Amino acid sequence: KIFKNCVIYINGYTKPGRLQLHEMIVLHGGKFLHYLSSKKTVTHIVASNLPLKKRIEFANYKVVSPDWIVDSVKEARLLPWQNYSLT
Repeated sequence: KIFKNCVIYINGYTKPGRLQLHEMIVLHGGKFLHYLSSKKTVTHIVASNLPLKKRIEFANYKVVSPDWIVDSVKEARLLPWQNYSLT
């Protein structure tokens, strides 16, 4: 349960796909959102890249590549989000 206390919102197209990532998230203790509510709930946003508008919309969120999830799972430990930050 490496993703305990993580609440993840996936934005845009990703590899692996959102459904596969959602499985990995809930399989390892975390939650995901279908709708980006606010920073009250969301702990991390996952995205492959960010058009300027999204870089503005998601400023001061932790925005990380999907590798963060994949790599943390393979290592069986929560890797530092900063290593995978887009910004």
